[PDB]
Amino acid sequence: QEVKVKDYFGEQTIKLPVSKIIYLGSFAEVPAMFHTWDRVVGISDYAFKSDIVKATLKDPERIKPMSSDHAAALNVELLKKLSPDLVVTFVGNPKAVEHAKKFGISFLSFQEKTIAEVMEDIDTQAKALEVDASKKLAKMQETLDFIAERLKGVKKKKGVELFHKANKISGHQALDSDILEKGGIDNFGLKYVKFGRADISVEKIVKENPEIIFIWWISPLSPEDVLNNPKFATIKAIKNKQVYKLPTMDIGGPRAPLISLFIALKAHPEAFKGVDINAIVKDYYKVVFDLNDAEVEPFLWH
Repeated sequence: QEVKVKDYFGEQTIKLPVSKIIYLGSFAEVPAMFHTWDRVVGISDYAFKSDIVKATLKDPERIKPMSSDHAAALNVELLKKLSPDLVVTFVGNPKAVEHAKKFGISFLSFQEKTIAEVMEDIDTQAKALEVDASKKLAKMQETLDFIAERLKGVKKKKGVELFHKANKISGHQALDSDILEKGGIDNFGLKYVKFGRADISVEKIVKENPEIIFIWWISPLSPEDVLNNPKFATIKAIKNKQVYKLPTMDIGGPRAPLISLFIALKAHPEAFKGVDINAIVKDYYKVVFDLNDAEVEPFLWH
């Protein structure tokens, strides 16, 4: 049997069943939501840092850690050696992926820029995996709807997220920026960066003077590194200690709505005054990941 789906390169026909998959660059947590770890033969090595990967992947010993680079990521030789039926990749280097696609291995190629697009792409992967995602996608949307409801009529806070270094930020056409926006942040990166993530001058960061600063979960930076940077001494976020490292959750996947919830809770705690955050978090993990009561506990916040 086959399925025909659309991706970054247009129409793809995927042969079924898909028994061996490699995930490169994104969607690390998808096998956890679908209980398809048995079918995974390789994953970007950053994925092993994800706490839901750590908790749900029972036999990591047989899975090959792949390069996490953008891209040229441990190329055609390794891919053939693993003999996958399908490679799911984030497109960081279009030419590299287009080359790899020449060797008979099927690719599903995505370049998600919004949480909406992440859900569309999870839906596409579910077609390839022959699993039903409607119930799990519904919980993701319900969570997004809850956040938006609590932030209605709340003024956005001026902020930014830092990535590989303290002056690298996100702008338009960047999933990180959509996540920030859903969390009630007025991301000043939008003013300087028309696509993806990029460097801007420290002087401009100081001038924009953010009230809150978030740090990418893969960043080498800790909050202390930012708080104690002498060049940021005048910034409001530093003076008020509003510098937060985002949790160990892959942005391009089923936990994107929780990252926005985390941001909203940090930036706008007064908007969640009476709310039982952990009951929502608990049900999220139970529906999306099918974790039992004992397994969910380490995932609750605080």
